[PDB]
Amino acid sequence: LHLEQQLYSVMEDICKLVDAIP
Amino acid sequence: VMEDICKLVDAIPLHELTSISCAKELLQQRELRRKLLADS
Repeated sequence: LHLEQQLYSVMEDICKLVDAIP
Repeated sequence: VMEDICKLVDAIPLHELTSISCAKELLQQRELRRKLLADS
C-alpha cells in the first residue's frame, strides 16, 4: 500500500503552502 | 486530521485563485491529491 504513504506527504505540501503568510 | 483544511483548498474557485502567488505549483497538489484518492 504505497499509495497511503504517498498521500501522507503530498497533501502536506498543500498545508505548508497555506502557512506562507506569516 | 489536518486535511479538513485541504477540504477547503479544493474549494477555492478558479477566479479567486489568481490572487495568491503560490498557486502555480500549489494547485497541482489539488489535482494530484484527487487522482490518488481515486485509486481505491
